[PDB]
Amino acid sequence: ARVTVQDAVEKIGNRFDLVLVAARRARQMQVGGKDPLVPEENDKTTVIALREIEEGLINNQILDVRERQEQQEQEAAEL
Amino acid sequence: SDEADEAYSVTEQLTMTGINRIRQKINAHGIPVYLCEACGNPIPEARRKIFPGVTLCVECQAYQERQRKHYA
Amino acid sequence: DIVLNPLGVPSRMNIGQILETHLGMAAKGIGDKINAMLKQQQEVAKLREF
Amino acid sequence: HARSTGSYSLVTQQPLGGKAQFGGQRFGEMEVWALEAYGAAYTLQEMLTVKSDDVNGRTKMYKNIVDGNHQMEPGMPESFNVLLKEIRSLGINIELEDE
Amino acid sequence: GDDEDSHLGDFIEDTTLELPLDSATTESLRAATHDVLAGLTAREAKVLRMRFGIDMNTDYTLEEVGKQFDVTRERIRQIEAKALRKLRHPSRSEVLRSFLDD
Amino acid sequence: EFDAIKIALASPDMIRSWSFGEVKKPETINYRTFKPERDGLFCARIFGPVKDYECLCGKYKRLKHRGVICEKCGVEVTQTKVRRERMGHIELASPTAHIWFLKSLPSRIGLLLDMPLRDIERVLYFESYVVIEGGMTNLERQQILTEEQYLDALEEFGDEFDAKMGAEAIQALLKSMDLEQECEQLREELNETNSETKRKKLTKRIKLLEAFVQSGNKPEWMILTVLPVLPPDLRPLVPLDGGRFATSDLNDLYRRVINRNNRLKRLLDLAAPDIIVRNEKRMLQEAVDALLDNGRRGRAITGSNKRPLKSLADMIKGKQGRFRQNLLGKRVDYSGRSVITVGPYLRLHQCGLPKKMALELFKPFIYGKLELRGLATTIKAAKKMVEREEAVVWDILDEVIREHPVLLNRAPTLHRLGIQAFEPVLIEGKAIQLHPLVCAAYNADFDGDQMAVHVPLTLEAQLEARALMMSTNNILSPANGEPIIVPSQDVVLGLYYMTRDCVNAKGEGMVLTGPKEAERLYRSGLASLHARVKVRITEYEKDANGELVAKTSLKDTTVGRAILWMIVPKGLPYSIVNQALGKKAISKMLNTCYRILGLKPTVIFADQIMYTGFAYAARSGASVGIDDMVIPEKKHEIISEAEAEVAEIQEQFQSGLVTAGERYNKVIDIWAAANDRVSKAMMDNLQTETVINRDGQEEKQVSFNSIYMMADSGARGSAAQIRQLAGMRGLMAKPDGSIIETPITANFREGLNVLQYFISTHGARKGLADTALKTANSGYLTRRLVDVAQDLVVTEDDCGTHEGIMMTPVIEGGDVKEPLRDRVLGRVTAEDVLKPGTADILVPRNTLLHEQWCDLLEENSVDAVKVRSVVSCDTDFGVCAHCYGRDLARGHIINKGEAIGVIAAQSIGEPGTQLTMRTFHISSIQVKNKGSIKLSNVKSVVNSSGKLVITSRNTELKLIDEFGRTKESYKVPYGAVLAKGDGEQVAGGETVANWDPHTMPVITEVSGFVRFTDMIDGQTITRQTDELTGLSSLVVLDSAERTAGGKDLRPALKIVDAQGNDVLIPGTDMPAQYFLPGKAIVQLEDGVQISSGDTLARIPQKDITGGLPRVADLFEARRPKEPAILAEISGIVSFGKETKGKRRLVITPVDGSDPYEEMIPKWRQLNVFEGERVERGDVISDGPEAPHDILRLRGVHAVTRYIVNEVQDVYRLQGVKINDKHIEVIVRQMLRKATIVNAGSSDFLEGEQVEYSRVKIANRELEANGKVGATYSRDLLGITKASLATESFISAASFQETTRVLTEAAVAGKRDELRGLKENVIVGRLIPAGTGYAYHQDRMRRRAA
Amino acid sequence: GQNMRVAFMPWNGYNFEDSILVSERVVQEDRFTTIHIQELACVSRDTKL
DNA sequence: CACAAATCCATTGACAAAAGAAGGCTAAAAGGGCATATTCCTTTTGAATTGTCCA
DNA sequence: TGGACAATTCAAATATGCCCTTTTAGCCTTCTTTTGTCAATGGATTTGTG
Ligand SMILES: [Mg+2]
Ligand SMILES: [Zn+2]
Ligand SMILES: [Zn+2]
Ligand SMILES: [Zn+2]
Repeated sequence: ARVTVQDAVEKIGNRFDLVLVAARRARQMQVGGKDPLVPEENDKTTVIALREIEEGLINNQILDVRERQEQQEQEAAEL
Repeated sequence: SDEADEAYSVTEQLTMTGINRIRQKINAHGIPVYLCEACGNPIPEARRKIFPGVTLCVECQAYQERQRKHYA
Repeated sequence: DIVLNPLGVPSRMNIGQILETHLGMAAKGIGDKINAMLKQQQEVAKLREF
Repeated sequence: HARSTGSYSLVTQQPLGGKAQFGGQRFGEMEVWALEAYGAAYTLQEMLTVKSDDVNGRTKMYKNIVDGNHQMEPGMPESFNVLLKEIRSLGINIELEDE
Repeated sequence: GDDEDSHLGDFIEDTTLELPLDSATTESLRAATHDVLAGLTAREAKVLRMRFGIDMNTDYTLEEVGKQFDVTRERIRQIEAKALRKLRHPSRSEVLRSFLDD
Repeated sequence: EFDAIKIALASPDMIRSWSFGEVKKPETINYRTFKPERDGLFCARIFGPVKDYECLCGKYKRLKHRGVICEKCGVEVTQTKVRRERMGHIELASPTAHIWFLKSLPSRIGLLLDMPLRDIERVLYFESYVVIEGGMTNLERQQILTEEQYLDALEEFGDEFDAKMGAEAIQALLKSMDLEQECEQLREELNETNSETKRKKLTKRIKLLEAFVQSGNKPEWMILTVLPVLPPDLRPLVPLDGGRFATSDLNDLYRRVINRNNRLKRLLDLAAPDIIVRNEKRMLQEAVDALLDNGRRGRAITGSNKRPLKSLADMIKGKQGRFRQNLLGKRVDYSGRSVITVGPYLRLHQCGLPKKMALELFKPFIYGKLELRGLATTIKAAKKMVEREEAVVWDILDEVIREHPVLLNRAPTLHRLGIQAFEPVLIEGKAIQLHPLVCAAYNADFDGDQMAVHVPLTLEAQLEARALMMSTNNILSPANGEPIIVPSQDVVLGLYYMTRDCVNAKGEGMVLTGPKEAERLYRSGLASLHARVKVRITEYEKDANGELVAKTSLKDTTVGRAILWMIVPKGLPYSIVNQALGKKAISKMLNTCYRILGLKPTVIFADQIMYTGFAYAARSGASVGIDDMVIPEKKHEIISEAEAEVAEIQEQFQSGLVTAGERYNKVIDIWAAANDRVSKAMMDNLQTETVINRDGQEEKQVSFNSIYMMADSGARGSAAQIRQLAGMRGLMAKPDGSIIETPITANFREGLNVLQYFISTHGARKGLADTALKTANSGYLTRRLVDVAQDLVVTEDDCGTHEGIMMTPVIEGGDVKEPLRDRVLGRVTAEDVLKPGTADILVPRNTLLHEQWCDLLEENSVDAVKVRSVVSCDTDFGVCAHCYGRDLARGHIINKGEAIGVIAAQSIGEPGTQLTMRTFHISSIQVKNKGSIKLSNVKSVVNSSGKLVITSRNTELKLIDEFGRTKESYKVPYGAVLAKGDGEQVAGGETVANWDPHTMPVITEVSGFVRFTDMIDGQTITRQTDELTGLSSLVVLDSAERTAGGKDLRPALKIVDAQGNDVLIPGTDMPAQYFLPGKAIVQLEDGVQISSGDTLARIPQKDITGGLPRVADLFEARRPKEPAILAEISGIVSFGKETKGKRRLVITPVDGSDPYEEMIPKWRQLNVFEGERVERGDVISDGPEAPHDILRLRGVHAVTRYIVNEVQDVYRLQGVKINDKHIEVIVRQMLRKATIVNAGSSDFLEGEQVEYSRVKIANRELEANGKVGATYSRDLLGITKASLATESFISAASFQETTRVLTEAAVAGKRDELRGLKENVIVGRLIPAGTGYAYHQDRMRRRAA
Repeated sequence: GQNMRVAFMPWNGYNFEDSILVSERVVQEDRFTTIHIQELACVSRDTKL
């Protein structure tokens, strides 16, 4: 269980962008097979997204950077 | 909360305020009045000694209480 | 057999619940006083006296 | 009592009454304002589209949930289309505009 | 007169709509049928898709089915016989009989 | 998919455009083959198939022919879900008026024709012919013409009349109306004909014509020519098992319409006479109107049973309608409910959910998880598995419950804390174990209260549960930042009893190596749980900027305080637990833990403070027993003395010294006093009664009496409810409120005779009958609030305005009743705060006032801070972050998106539960100007000071000038020293009024000697002295403290002569001695001689109604019954035509257009004269001012501070608390419309009502240009009336009267670009508030780009 | 009802607001276990097919 | 490295069942027409309008 | 002439002729086309084998 999320609301301000960033990160870790950047221990996708937030490495601008790099390297074999 | 417990507070409110009305209807400070402000008869010693400050004699007060009995 | 909560008896005003608890204890005490007489063959000449 | 999915009402495709016919729980007005108080918009959105009344959303959320993908393409709650037809069966033309 | 104000209409359910378990059943049925007809023969699995309602508009009579290969319909029914042959032994049919419950 | 909701009338070609056929027969089904019989109201040909992809007769039944129409019966083969979308239409043989546009608020058919509605209802019922531009040689169009003068006209003009009747009349009339030339002539001849009601009614009608031409409608479209029929599955004809059928009443009303229509078609075909046919059309009218709405017109058609029919308008309108009962308030899958139990072991962030509920709630989850785990091949096999409940499913379940929170919600969701996301713990049994700390937030006790579980399915719903609605993030109420996790009843008693102190218990006097040694002593029986010991404790304090510095010392504490100190975290001081720790002290402990240490440490400390309380209450053995409610000893003597007083007053009533009413009032007062004495006697006897042995001889201490322990700790009870077990339960109040004059002198430990009990049952039933009725008044003030404040949302960061309400502490005569700290805590300063010498700024402008800033402010003790307000905010369409303030469920500033409107509505609605349901109630004069001195009702005399002293009480001092009029007038208090006298004309500076107010005078009447009669020291008076002057002072020993020796005797100073006989009073045959009220210190002692006017002694010396409706009374903005009139304009006032029915009154400025006139009705008192140069927005008379004039005269910062205060008062009265962030947000939505006073240069008329945000953004662009803006006057509305006028119509139609919010919106062609929370909730898309705010923004940016 | 040996005291919060802390002796001794009865009907109707 | 022999790929014929259309049988269901006279039904609350005063 | 005063109106918390005919959709059954189960017939490709 994870009791609080008050650390994320400082890492991703405003506490609503936290929910949106975590929604997208969990869906990205559960729909498209992606490696959690954090040791999973029997824990659902939502909490793993939160823990990734608290390590300061989700940070929606970060997710957008990484997904643009994905689009590029996905369009690298785009010919 | 249990509805007997909201009901209790409602009841003690419903009587505390009524009691404060009926207890404020009685005066004790000294503004010594010696003649019925409605008629002019002298307010006696027993009457003015039961309530220091009664602005009116007994019979005029009863008439007033009746006029209030009809609310207007 | 049950563990009620004493915080209900003052705020609620049912103190008759506490009086019934006391009287029920005493009534059952006379009960177990007989029962420890009926259970050792105690000579009903004494049972009437109690 | 607990219900995941079951029967549904006739005109308004909604769940049924409580524990006699396996009915769902009401999400009244006050219980919507509570979720509006927080920012809980996807909770509220799903609780009045997918869990409740939208039909396509109803049965696609089920498949995406048993296929592990927690996500809904909600759609349009059937009670609103019922109300659209009801207002419209007066002389009132109440459209929905361009997308 | 047994709630706050509830009418007789709140209790009439819609016996037309699917069971949400049932549509998921049907979709997994489609997935299983794709699984089986993907591994089967070219001609055999093809005529099987062509003679039933498999992922297309409604079926054709055995003549209208076999016409695309031009073979006389004894040919196509003779090949669906060995189709059921391949589908008989439980190397391709355990999941399919999984749907068939009793 | 869609962007807005346009609405309008529907043209008959439009209504044909919707249909797929035309209903003709009135038949529905076939009674033997339940196919729908063509072509009635259920008909496969017109309304599509019945069974999926299948003609009716079965010619086609395949997806092959999908799209084909069966040649046999013409039924299209498609889905049967199309039965809910296709419509028909009944080609009426007779035009018929839509009842909505006829019998409504204003009759839209009427004033669009400006024909009185009675005339229309007559011309429609065929009562009268009416001309429709026949020929205007003799007659005009609207002239209603009955049969006699009509046949006259047929004589007069056989032709050129055309005299139509019924609905055909009104349709031909509307087609004959022009709207361009009509609106031109109306506006122009209302400018030419300028009167007061005339031009305003004309401007309403002209606005109607304007709207009609602006939109796309046509006037005749209100008269139906084609009537559409609902699809067949929105009015089902379902079979009930048993041959019965269930039918919508639309099937009945449509069938009635079709019967009447077919009969009329036959009639018109058959050439029936006048009466049969006209009655027929008049009767088809009735069926159309009923099918549109039943009882809006004269009669309500009832059906089979005598209840009335639920027609089309009632399917939308009302709590049983589509909007209220279905669109916002749907039922929900994935949910259940169950009884709740305690579960004292759960962490603050979890709830015990039973296995049998978690297994039926989470079925899809487990099905997918098993198909993944390979434990089941299919979903059917997985269904069988989870149905037979093998062990694998009980492990797959808790695998799916791993991080999945469920929402728990209790019955009346009052505020947002009524729904909270917990994390399940699988439980055997059937009740939902719910934490003890959230029972307060839910308002849940365990008397069988059933709570309800919902499941968040979508991943972002789970993240909103975990990240916003989780229980460990809601530990502060939003209505005020204080915690909501306060330990309630067992925890508080446990902590209290633990952290208390005996005087000589076991182990007293030891010195301990810290707290662990104290605990090892308590669990070993050496020390007592409360035992004064010197323990060394180590407190860490964050003196540094985030550094915990330790400090260790020897504290004089008890074993309990040390044992409980190891549950406190580091940053706290040890002075937080050195006390008995009541519930107030505990809540302060937790609150400052929150403030200093954050949220995670406090969310730990909140349940460690609970586990230890529960444990050390279990250890306490605290019970309650019939020897614990101890009856005082002064009870029987007390009620004896009181009953004797009652007897003597009764006898005096027998003599005729008092009236019945007054003896009753005295009896009530003396019994009330005796009940006060008894409660104080039992309290003083009970609280301290534990006297003990020191080591040592003897001592006294606060008692360990259990009924007092649970009451002093605030855990449960009070000094009042304990009074009814030991003291006496006072005088019982009848349901009217008139108290009964016989008390219940007994208590609950002693019995009660039958009449003493039957008497008390009166109020006991009134109170219960009221709290049982108060349910549906509290949840209705809150609905009004959340609809007026639905569409408000913090939608920017800083408007950048410099304006805010100047918060000063709300003092009432002395120390503040609410300090500046909590009245400015959290709101942001709108100006720099300067030190009281204005040297330099304590705090800069854009400064969120924390606890620390607020106390740095208060230490320098400022009294006025200009903070920003939502009311004076500046954002267009919303509210900026700073102007709202700090948050309250989160410590920090509010995040853009927080739907503060609903938060405010609920913060003001749920404390309404605690408010009452019905209403209830509770140093001289300095002359200014010229004039002579005049008075009346005066009765004075000259004193030994030589002055004039009025013995009278009500006498007034007027300043009358030589003209004879009043120039000044001031109340003259009792016993005033008038330095000047009567009549002498006085100028400024001559204060004829002076006194000493705080000493209530006891001034003399006669002139003679002084003595003391019935005056005794120790019994009736005190032999006191003050050393300031050293001369002894006589204070009457007041009855509340005086001895019972002379308790019934009356001290007094008697006036005598030197010879020793009494000095009578003028005209009274009784002596002149003044009995002295207690606390009157008499200056003059024996032997002295004084004349009149001598103050012989010194005496030491508001009705706020408080019901809940007083809140809704204020929020509705109601004008009171004696509203104080305001000086509408600055400048001097002057009288006019006195009593022109009422008196005339006029205020003329120093320079401006002076003649402002005012009808001041003479029966009411005035407080202005003919020479007062009064200032604007100020009273002339007095009384409850209406809020309109406040906003209109003084300023929008004066309407708020009026509303914000007068409703705060109603909350502090009953003892509630809110933040005034929550009323200023409802004030903003109320005053949210402005009336244009000047068209200016922008596109508004001279008396139009537009939203302030609309009139502001438009002109602000223009003053940004070279052009001018407009000048407006801000209007004001009630929380109901201000909400019915909203931009959206779907937003208004949902809340209040639906048939009017809709029907007006139709003629207006009004569109709806549905932005706002309610409109989006209706249409099943995301909110614009929270996690939906951002999504609505990009959609708002890809809109318009 | 049944009379049982109540004892008024706070016991580890398992009787917190209005809860009750029943012993397992009261379950073993079959004190409060009561019998309920249910009619369930099954009707043989005459469908139109 | 070649001569010979067993199982599949196609038919083909008969023929058997089945349903699609057809022709008749039959209950249902809708018309159609009535001739002593008889001629009228079965709370309280707030406010926005609208007839009725009043200065 | 024009502006207060006071009622009206509306939304919010079980049972009453009938004789006969005629034509229509429902159905009922049987042919006939239309498909589909079985009984054999030659021929590549494969395996048999020295
Ligand atoms: Mg309850
Ligand atoms: Zn008198
Ligand atoms: Zn058909
Ligand atoms: Zn602002």
